[PDB]
Amino acid sequence: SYIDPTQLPYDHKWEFPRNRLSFGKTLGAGAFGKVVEATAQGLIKSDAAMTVAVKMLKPSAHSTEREALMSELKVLSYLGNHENIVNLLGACTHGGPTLVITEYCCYGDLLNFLRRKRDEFVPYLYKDFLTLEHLLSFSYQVAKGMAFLASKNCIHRDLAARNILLTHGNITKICDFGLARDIKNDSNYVDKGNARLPVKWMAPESIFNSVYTFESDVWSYGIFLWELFSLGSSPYPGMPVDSKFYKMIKEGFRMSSPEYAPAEMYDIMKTCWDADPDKRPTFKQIVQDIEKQISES
Ligand SMILES: *C(C)CC1=Nc2ccc(NC(=O)Cc3ncc(Oc4ccnc5cc(OC)ccc45)cc3OC)cc2C(C)(C)O1
Repeated sequence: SYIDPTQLPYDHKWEFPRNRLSFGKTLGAGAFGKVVEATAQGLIKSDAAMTVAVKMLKPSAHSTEREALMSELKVLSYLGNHENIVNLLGACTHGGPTLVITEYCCYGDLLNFLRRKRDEFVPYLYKDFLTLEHLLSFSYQVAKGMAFLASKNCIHRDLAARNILLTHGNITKICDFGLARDIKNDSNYVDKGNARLPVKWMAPESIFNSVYTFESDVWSYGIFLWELFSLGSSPYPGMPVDSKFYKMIKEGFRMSSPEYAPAEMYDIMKTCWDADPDKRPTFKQIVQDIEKQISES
């Protein structure tokens, strides 16, 4: 980590009264936390109600998870607004357990969206079919959001389609479900030491040395691109995470192109998976490379 979230300040301008929230359905839940849909009255100054997403801890949570939710709130507050990041709207740190209030993204996580849209995908009307133009736009927006996070000295550590949200106008927003994900029952997380980690998305230096950098997030972005252009398929299909998997990645085995990736997008993935972190493109370089591909299209 480059930044210390605990030394980050918390602006009380974010403070929102919890009695002005009406909780609805659970959007996501893990062992210690959950994301819940809510209606916030008096969030908009004109007295119009609005839908928000609220992250909070369950009574099952410990001191570690309580500190983690406060650190998460300081980090979100520090970042500020960006179009490709889930935006903080408010919080409640007084009169009860910590509540983190963000904007609500109506289409939910990108992975589930892609899987639902898989069968009606068109490479090139009212029906709202998913096209190659959308996948290229999602690639671009995620690289833009990640370029912004890197400029703010943020290392995500869990960049994957499951941590990307989709909202109005095909706008993608990077988020981090964290504790509001059931990692114990998610097959995308594997037991590694006394941790349950997303190994198929992790750079070799993160797997073998527990090192997380700007460059290890680029590797995960390469994996994200593979999920995107395979329309939500799990990476390294038919390959379980075992000693052979670790050996193969260390030796240079890399996934072949997903079925719908343009050759120029597969070229980005190959560079994101370079064994040498210094040879990987930066998110800024990726943004410029995709912008160019979008124009030429
Ligand atoms: C720098 C260290 C990088 C960094 N860190 C970081 C940490 C923590 C977060 N938190 C969240 O994103 C919190 C959060 N995540 C997801 C979420 O779920 C939502 C939100 C909106 N709409 C949703 C709609 C759904 O279905 C319709 C389902 C879930 C939804 C909510 C939420 O907080 C309420 C983020 C970061 C980032 C990535 C900024 O960077």
